[PDB]
Amino acid sequence: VPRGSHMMVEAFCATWKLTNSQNFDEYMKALGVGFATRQVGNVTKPTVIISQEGDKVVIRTLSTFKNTEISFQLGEEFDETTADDRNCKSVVSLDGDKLVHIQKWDGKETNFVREIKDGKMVMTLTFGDVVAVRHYEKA
Ligand SMILES: CCCCCCCCCCCCCCCC(=O)O
Repeated sequence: VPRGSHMMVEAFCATWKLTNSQNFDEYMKALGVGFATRQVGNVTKPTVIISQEGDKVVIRTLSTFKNTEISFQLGEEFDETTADDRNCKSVVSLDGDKLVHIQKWDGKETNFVREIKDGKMVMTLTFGDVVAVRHYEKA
């Protein structure tokens, strides 16, 4: 909403390759992801391209499994079909220097907080009391 926001989004705008993942299996289980999708998801190393296109922010994920693309305005709810095939109502906002993505579906909620730390993009994924953390490096 406030000014400076697209300047802060620009810090995330790059091509990001997964370089580490911690507790993603447990997060997927808590989320309700099916066994086959967990088997693939625990091994695949996605590339995430974040860009600005107009006043739209775009997050494109490429992998050897699922490719996804979402396009949104900060703070504006949108429909999202996730890589694990959930049909959600989502909102992406800024919280200071953090890009926060909240997904709502079936009376449930999960969120992904992205931040730049030591030049890497670090994603914290939370569902209830279960948290996973994924690191990405610029390509
Ligand atoms: C893109 C392939 C991953 C498939 C795993 C599906 C499990 C869904 C859990 C939420 C997805 C968000 C993070 C996974 C992709 C990423 O590294 O950005």
